[PDB]
Amino acid sequence: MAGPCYNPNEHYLPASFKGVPFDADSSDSEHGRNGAEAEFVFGERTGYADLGIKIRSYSIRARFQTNDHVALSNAFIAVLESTGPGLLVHPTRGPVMAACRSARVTDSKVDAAGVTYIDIDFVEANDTVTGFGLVGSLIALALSPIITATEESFKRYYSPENVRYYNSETVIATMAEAVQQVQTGYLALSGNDTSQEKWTIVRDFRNVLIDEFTFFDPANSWNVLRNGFSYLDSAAVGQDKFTILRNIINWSSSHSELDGESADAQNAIFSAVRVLATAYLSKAYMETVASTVNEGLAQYDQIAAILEQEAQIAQEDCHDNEFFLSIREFSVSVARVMVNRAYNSPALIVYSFPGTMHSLVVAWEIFGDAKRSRELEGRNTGAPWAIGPKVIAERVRA
Amino acid sequence: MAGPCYNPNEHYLPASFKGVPFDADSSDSEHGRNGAEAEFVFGERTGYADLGIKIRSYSIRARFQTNDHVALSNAFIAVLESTGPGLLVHPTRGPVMAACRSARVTDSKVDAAGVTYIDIDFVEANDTVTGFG
Amino acid sequence: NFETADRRKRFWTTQVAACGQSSDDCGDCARPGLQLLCNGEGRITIATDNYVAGLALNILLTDASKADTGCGWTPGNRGGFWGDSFRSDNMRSGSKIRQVTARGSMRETVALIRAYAIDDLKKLVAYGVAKSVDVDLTYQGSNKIDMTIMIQGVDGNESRVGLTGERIANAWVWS
Amino acid sequence: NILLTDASKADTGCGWTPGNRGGFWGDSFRSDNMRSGSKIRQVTARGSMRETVALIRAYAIDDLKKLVAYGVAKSVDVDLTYQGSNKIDMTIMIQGVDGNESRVGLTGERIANAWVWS
Amino acid sequence: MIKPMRIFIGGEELETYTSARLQRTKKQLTGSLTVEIFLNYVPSKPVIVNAVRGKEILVYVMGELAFTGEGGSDVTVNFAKGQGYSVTLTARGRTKYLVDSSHSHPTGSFKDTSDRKVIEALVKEHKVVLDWQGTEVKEPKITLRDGNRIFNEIFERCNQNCHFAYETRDGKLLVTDGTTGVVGEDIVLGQNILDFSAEQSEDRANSEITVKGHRVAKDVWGKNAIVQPVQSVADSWVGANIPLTIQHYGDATNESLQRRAKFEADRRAAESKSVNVTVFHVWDIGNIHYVEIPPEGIFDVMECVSLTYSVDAKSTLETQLELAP
Amino acid sequence: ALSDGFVRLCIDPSLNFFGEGCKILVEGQITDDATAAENVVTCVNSELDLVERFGQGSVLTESLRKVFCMCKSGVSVYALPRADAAAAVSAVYTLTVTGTALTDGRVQLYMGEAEYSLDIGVDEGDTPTQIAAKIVAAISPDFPYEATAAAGVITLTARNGGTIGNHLSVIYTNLGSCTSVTPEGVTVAFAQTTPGSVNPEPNDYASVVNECCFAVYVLSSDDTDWQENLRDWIRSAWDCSKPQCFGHGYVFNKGTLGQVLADGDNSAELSRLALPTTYPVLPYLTNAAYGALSACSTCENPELNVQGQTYGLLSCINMPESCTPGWEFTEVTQLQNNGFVVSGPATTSGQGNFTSPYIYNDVTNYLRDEKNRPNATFRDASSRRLAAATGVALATFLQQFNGLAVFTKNTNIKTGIIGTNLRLMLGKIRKWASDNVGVLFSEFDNINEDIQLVSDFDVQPKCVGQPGVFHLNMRYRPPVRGARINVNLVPALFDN
Repeated sequence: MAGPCYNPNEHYLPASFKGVPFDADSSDSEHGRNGAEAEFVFGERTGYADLGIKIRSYSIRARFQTNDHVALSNAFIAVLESTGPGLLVHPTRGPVMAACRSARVTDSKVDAAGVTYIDIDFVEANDTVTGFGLVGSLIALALSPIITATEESFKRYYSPENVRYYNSETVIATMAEAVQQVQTGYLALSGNDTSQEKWTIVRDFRNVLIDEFTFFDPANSWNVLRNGFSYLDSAAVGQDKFTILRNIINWSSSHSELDGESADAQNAIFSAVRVLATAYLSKAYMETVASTVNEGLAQYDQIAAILEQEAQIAQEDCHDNEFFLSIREFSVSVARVMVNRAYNSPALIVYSFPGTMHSLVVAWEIFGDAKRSRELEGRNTGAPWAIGPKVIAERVRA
Repeated sequence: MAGPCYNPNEHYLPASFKGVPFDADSSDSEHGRNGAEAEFVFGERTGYADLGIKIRSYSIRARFQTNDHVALSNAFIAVLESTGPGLLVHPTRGPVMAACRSARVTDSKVDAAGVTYIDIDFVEANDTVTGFG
Repeated sequence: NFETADRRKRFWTTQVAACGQSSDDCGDCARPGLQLLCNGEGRITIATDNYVAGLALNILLTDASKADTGCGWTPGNRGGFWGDSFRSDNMRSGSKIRQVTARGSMRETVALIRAYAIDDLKKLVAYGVAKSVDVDLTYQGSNKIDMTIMIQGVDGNESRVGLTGERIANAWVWS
Repeated sequence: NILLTDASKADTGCGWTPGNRGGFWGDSFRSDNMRSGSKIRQVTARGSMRETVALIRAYAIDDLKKLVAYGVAKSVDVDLTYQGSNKIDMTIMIQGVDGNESRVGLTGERIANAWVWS
Repeated sequence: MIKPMRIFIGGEELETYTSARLQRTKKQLTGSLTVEIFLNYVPSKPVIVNAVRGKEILVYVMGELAFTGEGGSDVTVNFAKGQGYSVTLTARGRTKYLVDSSHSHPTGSFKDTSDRKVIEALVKEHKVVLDWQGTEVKEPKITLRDGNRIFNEIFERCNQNCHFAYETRDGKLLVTDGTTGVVGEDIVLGQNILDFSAEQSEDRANSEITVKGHRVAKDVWGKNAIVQPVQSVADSWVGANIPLTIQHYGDATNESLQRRAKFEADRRAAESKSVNVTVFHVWDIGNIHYVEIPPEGIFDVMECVSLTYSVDAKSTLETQLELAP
Repeated sequence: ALSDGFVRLCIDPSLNFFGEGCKILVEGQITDDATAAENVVTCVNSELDLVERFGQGSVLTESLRKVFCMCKSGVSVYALPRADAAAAVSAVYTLTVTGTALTDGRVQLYMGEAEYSLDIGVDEGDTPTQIAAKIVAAISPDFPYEATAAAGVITLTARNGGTIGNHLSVIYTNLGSCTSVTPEGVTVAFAQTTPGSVNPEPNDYASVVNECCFAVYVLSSDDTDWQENLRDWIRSAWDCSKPQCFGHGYVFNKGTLGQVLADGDNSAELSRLALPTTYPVLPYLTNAAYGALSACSTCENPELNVQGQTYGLLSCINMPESCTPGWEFTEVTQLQNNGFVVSGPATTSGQGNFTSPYIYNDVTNYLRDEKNRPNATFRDASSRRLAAATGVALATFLQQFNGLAVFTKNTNIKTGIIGTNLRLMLGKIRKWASDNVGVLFSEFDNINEDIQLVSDFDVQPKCVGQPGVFHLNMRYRPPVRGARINVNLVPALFDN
């Protein structure tokens, strides 16, 4: 070191392991990274890849000089042989958890009597859970809980065979209309399809509506409604479903004008359809990239409002307490994912340029590749030759 | 050792093996613990799993200087080759049970006449029942 | 839409001299705490300025978990915070500057105190609030001693291009 | 063109304004794995003037070396002489070739793109 | 650390299992096991030899049962001039007598019944508890071949009804037509993987499968019994023409033709997307997991098909899986 | 002193947080509404305290706002308010709206600076000029001009008297074609009707800034006499008759090329910013931004040059691109050769689009010398900062000889005595001077001749000198920041 003002006791930490102090005499380490370098045949170029951090290793040497050094030495070995890893205070690398891997004890009675040396070889050891890891998923929603929750509520009230007889016809007619709405939606999405399954699905829809007794059974009514939506969801992927689902939600905002239990048998159809449509609409929003943080959050607010309205209806007079709990839990789950998508899907950020610039130049300056300018079209307004002076672009994560 | 009041004869035990004394000249040992270090792929975190204790091992060196060293040295080899393990009084590790694994006897007639060295390599050996559990 | 797209808000923040200063024969010291702001018709509200500075105070003025000693501690004052068992970033809250012990001459003890201060405020970079921190400590006499902590912040909107490092996340507090 | 054009600037840790990061936006389409411009204006006053001048020469050679890579010239070398505080000179030598091959048994190779014959 | 695996034989613990390996596959009729044990000998002194060629065996993984012999169905004692002297053991499921015993059916040909009522009268000669959760099928004729092993006939009859036949961890026999539905872990790359190897082989896929077979009903013949019972089923995933045709071994019924056809489709499809994974530290097969390998773009739900726990004296704990959708 | 706290440590943090290692003084005029006392230097804390303390829309308030927008932290600000002259006149401008909006649309204006821009939608077709001219209700309060909203015409009267309010040029929308539909048939005319009359000329800088050190002086005025007084004060600060309080001043001059060149009074203590006659931004705003940036907010390192698009970027100012460069290149060179600071747009962009300005050369107004010889010793601004740093640094180093025994007649020092002589003193100084090469000095041409130490007994005649007084003579050169080289190019058709 430089200058004669060094105080080694002030810069080197005192060694230890599992709490028992000991005197250190050396300090090493071995870091690195795992590569996968590859060279091709007859080629003048070579490649490379990255495969994660390489496990570290430490080595220390300790000296004992005090009387009965055998006892201190012979008593420190009993700590190294103990089970499991423990904290280690490296002289220079600070506290770190390790696990002794070997130790050579050297001693003599004539060549070197009164001093015992011991070389150690530690290894980094980070604790891990036992079920070969356990992690959570934050890339998709959970629709099985809400759908099953809706099934119970719909089955609880919709019972056309018990409503007063001069209202059964009206209740059934409403159900037929509800299915028809799904039929219209599906036919619009798959217009250009010509597979052999489209004919079968279309025939299935026609048969069910033509038959009259199919809707007298709560079990049959629910199955058609659920399955019909499943075909609708898989008809197309992405933005194609926005308009179709919004129309259905519009149709299911009405409220029955009958009285007593007969009203419940009709409000059940409206409430069940709207909740199902909202859930599938949320899934549709998750198959597209958020154009902007402000736009991405505006989409979420549109959903939370609809779910909140349903919760109030289901809890107006303890009409269905269990359904109210299910709706509330689903809404927070939706928020956990929709907010994350808006703020973290591409991780957008606002820049501050000193003046308007072309899209091509902006892309090159920020990222370093003019071919990426295609991404700036959807986020920033203004002509391609007048983008700025503030630009919304992606985070550089070199 | 610190201070000039050390007394080596008071801190080092007298070596032995199967009851026959011999003069020790060095004392080493090896301890450790078996690990299962594992590093994932594309990951920035590693792991570990303690999976048992490691078998010890001792190495000693003996010297014979007294008059007529060949008789004592040549008679001590007949003990290291005796079948089975036996008690060993390590100079610093105390009494332990070990079985000799090798021994190299060095000697000369012109380079060094009158002293015989013999290196040894012991291994811990704990008795086990024969019915495999 | 309007360029003010960042909707993230800011919660309460501890502030220095919130409850005034406590004076004594030795000197004058601040008494940090929450700040109340009043309107023209009552309707008091809490202040939220200087987020990073407030966060730094929380780190320094809170005891962290004490190291095992072999003799033990009473369950009341083992240190730390019971809420640190739920966080996932693999860190523990608080600081250990108060756990130093008189070792060697006074010069060595002061040097150790500086080492702990850096090792505690280093967490600020980990969270991403600030891009760098450094503490300069000077010893000038038996009773007079000073220490200054320097934190580096960034602006809300990126202006420079081609940074060697990375733009700190959670920079919407712009400090 | 190579000498009188600022190439991409090295990262510094404090950053540059987006206007003058250097380089040319058209370099992202070329396939020869090179960048346009020169970096002879990015030197900094280091040590005595003799050291700074030596560094300037190093950058000049490192930039004009691209001429051989394109194949326009078979060799280039710059001689720089320091005479005093205010008088400095630098001469750049560029080697050319005739349009039609005339010699046989060359150790190297006939530079491509020699139809400019210079 | 709290023993993540404990082995039991006949109620006396194995305290010297220097190695272990436990496998459980869904594409067979019995699991397996293998334990290596250190044995000693001292000359001119007494020794005690167990050498029990049969007894119960249990394996508990992290305080949970993971296998059930019965046990000690094979014993071998290696030996060497050098390294050392040791012993080895082996075990299989409680049904390991079906896989090695020829049936002794009282008569040898059923008159008219369902498959379930047949599987009960063939296995209950050896006291093995069945665990049925599928759909019963009624057929007019069943006659088990003379002397055919038990694991042949059950496998043969359950192939045409899309019934998976595999053993549970408790010692029963489970016949299922689907997944157990027990959701597992999200095996994410960069988190717990150690190695992987995906694959997609076109040599084991067919776009069009056709099934044929005569009829045996109480009174049917002629055109309705020979040329009528034909059915075709298509996959539609492979975009090429690779026709295949199969012959049916039984009393053909239009419903049964498709069920056999679908069983082949599931087998072929799974065989064309086999995956392997290693997850380091040491619940059940047939579970549902999530995977993530962007390099090959795995973003689809997965279901395990095989499991394996392996240990070593030098601390190499591991675990392998064979996923397939 | 915590009673229930732990034993070993007691933090005791300070009440506030800042360094105030450097200071900046902003001088300007205020309005009647201001509560701050006139001609008394006061400290400024933050923008929340403004307006009330310096009036609404006052010249001083606008200048301060930009100063805080640039030096967010790291510098301490001070203000020196001034009052209007006895009989100052206020300038008046007229903006007449004519025609009737035939279609729905929007009207947007740009005046003075981007912060004052407005955008209001014309209600609908068939709205006469009377319903129009609602622009008055949309103009921001901070604008230094008062809008009256007369019958069909809006009048702008300066809120401060004097010549300061004589700099306008408006950029407008409703005369061409625009997607933000310009209400067809609506136009606007711009004209002036009364100029400013009288400026104040305070001459009491020795009483209000008597003996306080200020790093940078900023003056928001264009009166030549006012600027001249400021320069004279700075000279006194750098004078040799007393301990020095170093500093620098920033001022601006506006007009045609002939007028601007006539203000170059060889001021080594001022940096005169030159602006054209049609600058689309109020003058003093740009000057304040340059001063704030050049303050310790950037110049904590004396040798740093405030130039280029990376360092000399006045980010806090936005102005649309002009149809003509304004300062023609043949004129830019003349201004730079005559010792003026010239600024221009940072990024070339479409005619009419928004940009920001930046500074070409950071150069003072130094020319010629005391003996009338031409040189460039103080040409660059950094030279002044480096000279001040050298003076302070050198003085601190020499403090170690205070109270030290000095032997001059018999140069042998006895054993055990603590002292020194001339030669040992000179040797120590050379070590300091040489070691600082690359930080404050360039390589010395001859270090053996540029440092001399002489005792007072060798300068004064017999029995006239004093015991223990020395004279130190030194010469130095600041670091070089340039180089020229010849590039003789020889494309040679091959011949070995």
